[PDB]
Amino acid sequence: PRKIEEIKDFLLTARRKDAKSVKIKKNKDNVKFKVRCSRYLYTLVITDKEKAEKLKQSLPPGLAVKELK
Amino acid sequence: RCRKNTLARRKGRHMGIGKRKGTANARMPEKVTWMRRMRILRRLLRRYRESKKIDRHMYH
Amino acid sequence: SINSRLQLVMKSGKYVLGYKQTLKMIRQGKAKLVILANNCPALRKSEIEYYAMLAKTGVHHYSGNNIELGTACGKYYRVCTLAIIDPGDSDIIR
Amino acid sequence: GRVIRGQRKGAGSVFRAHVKHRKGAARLRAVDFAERHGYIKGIVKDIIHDPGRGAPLAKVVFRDPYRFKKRTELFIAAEGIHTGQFVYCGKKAQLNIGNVLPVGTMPEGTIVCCLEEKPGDRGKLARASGNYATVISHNPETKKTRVKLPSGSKKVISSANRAVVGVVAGGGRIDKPILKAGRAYHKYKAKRNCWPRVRGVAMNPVEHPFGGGNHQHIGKPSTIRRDAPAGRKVGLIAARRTGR
Amino acid sequence: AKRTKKVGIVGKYGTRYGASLRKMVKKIEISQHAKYTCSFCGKTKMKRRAVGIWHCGSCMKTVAGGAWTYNTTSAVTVKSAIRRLKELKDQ
Amino acid sequence: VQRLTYRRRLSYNTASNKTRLSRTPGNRIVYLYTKKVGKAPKSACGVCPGRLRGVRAVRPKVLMRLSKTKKHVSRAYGGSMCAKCVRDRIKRAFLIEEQKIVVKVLKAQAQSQK
RNA sequence: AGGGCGAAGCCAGAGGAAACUCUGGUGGAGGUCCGUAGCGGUCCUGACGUGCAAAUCGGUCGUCCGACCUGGGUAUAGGGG
RNA sequence: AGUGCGGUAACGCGACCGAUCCCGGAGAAGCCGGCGGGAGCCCCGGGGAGAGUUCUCUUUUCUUUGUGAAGGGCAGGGCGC
RNA sequence: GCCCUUGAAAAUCCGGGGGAGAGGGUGUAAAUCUCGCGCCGGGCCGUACCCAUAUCCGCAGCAGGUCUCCAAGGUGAACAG
Ligand SMILES: [Mg+2]
Ligand SMILES: [Mg+2]
Ligand SMILES: [Mg+2]
Ligand SMILES: [Mg+2]
Ligand SMILES: [Mg+2]
Ligand SMILES: [Mg+2]
Ligand SMILES: [Mg+2]
Ligand SMILES: [Mg+2]
Ligand SMILES: [Mg+2]
Ligand SMILES: [Zn+2]
Repeated sequence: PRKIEEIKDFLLTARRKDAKSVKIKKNKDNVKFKVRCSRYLYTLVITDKEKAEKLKQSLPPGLAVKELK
Repeated sequence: RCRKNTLARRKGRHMGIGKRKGTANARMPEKVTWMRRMRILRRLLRRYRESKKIDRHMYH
Repeated sequence: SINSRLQLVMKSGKYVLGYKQTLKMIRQGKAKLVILANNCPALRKSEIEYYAMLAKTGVHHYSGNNIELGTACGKYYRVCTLAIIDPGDSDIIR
Repeated sequence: GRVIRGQRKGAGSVFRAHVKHRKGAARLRAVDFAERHGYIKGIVKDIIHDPGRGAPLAKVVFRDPYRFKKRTELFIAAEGIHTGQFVYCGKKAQLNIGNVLPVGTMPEGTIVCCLEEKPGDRGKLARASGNYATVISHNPETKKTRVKLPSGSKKVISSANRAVVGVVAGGGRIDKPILKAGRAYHKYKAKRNCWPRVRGVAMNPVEHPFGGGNHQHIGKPSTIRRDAPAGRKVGLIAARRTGR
Repeated sequence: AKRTKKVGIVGKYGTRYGASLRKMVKKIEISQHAKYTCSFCGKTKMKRRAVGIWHCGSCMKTVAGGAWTYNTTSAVTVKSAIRRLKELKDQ
Repeated sequence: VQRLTYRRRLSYNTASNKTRLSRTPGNRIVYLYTKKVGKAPKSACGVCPGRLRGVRAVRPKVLMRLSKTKKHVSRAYGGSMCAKCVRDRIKRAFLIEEQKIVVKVLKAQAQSQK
């Protein structure tokens, strides 16, 4: 797997053709964003909750966004 | 029951001549006892030197 | 003999022992002479020999091996290359 | 009765030589225009140990003078050879140590080893450990040279055939006592199955001609013909004189 | 003679092998384990690696020498003769 | 104490069958089989006993995978030969050629003299 | 396994005019000793002797860093190995 | 003009043309000792969760108390650079 | 440290030296021992269990024999009992 550091970078990785499920783990104090691809499972740690809630909307065409519980 | 007895062995007990089967060197190896000492005294010496307590030549 | 004239140089004159330091002395153009032990590595010697040629400096091949030369500098260590910057009052330099 | 130990060593099988870890043959360089007419220069890349051999060897690398290619050899080390030394060889080779040149060139009293018994053989006489030959004397016509071998014999030789100047390295090996049987065992194991050797006197009289008896004695004379069928030729073969 | 009067190196062998042999071994047994001087750098590091092959650890100069000594006498005497004859031939 | 078994049909403890202990997320100590220890390449000089710098000492059939930069170093004779032996080769090869020129000059003067 | 003995080398101190010698350490040699697993197989002329066994069992023993033990592969075949 | 650039240097940076030919390395090395680092296990002192004991004593005794490979970072080792 | 013991080959994989060639003509090329990502594939045979005081060999569920890995607490020099 691969961790990502820029909210833009994860948005670009999510926008690929190969991608699919962009599941979202609210850990408390963390809120990850795991986006599977062909090769790698990209994750992105977004410490803020409101910023995670904002990003939630910014995934594009109708991807899975299979929120995790 | 063991733990209790180990606490006795700490106090210096069940440890006299008649409860030793091994040689002294087996019980505490002379080499190890030496190694400790050098590693102490040498450490004391180079701490002294590196505080300007003792000079190069004394140290040596 | 050279051992006698050196003795005086080491006592009174300025000098430098060893390859890393003497090549720096020649390269400055201060070194007036360069003594080489006989056992010195062949590449090293020829390198030094060329550095003297460029700096118009004397090169004296010592009769002895680097242990003898260091003994001959009055040091308990062994020296293969030695430069003589300023002789004190000797006629090591002719 | 039996085929005796001795007759059996000829069939090889168990008594063949052990040669896994042996580093190669210990030849001389093969002759060619350069060797024949001038001198080819090579360098001693390393000095080596060769199991079952008291002499150390020397990887000596030359340059093939036809293909761009660094050919290499295994000389037996002349004593005083060392690495990063050059090893010149040929007719016009300089008469210093570890320097293979024809016996005809080199002067009288010149000590050599790995000396070619017949021209072009690649080094056959005197290649043991502390051993060498001495060039006695030359006959300019007939192109022949007389050489004194380590056995004492004074063999005649073609002046063309080469030798390395100097003696073989690792001399005086046999001054050290072995002491331990173990130390013997370990010697011959890197060579061949020839060690703990049982005296024919010990054996029953089917496996050796000295065998049998109620007392460990020989019973017949231990000297013997060499017009002797293999199976009797045992003890002292063709022994000219026998005692101390 | 701190620990032994007269065995030294060959005290390892204990009683075994006989007095003469052990005396005979002491000469070699010493020389072979001796650290000699590398006539190449001049450090005291010439150490027998295996029979007839001595290696300087610093110089990295492996040197075909004797079985129990960096030099045999034979080798030395042979060296000088060859040098003499070399000079006699060329002039 | 949790004792354990080998994970493969190779029973014997060999060069091939080397292991290590690992605690899993399942909380059971399990053997993992270990990869052999790769060596850095030694120098082309052959005297310098020390192995080369700036090269990933890894089992040779891996090198395949690795990038070029891991496998070598930016120098002439890079990742084949230690620096010291290059800068001695360099000045050797130079100084030799200067003397060859000097002997050529002494030869040419001798021809002109004779 | 674990112990014993403590060879070269090394340190200090003391003596010695020198040669070098003593004292205390350190060091860890060896087909070295004890002794386990291992390998073996001394004695009881023990057990057993239509056996557990067409050679086994028990104690007692030898050896246990080396001419050590040992799997697989491979070689040598009958007046032959 | 342009088959990449940085560092005094060890060397570095995500890539950095290239044949036959040549050289080198890795694969690729005995046994034994000593010392050191890293883990697994043991041990000790406590936190919890469940236990057993409780005639008297026992802040009890017992169990259990996790993070694969592959990446990235950083200790910690080593260097005959 | 030990050796009159010096302790495997090869398949495979890489590095370097060389510089025969190739590339496009001022926005692109050939080039990536290619950097990052993307796509497709990996056939064949073995895979149960026993592995030993009852799955093996000793005519047997025979006190025999038969190569390895893992290896807790106490006592104790100790994988001794
Ligand atoms: Mg008999
Ligand atoms: Mg007969
Ligand atoms: Mg295998
Ligand atoms: Mg690099
Ligand atoms: Mg009986
Ligand atoms: Mg009966
Ligand atoms: Mg029964
Ligand atoms: Mg199975
Ligand atoms: Mg079982
Ligand atoms: Zn080098």
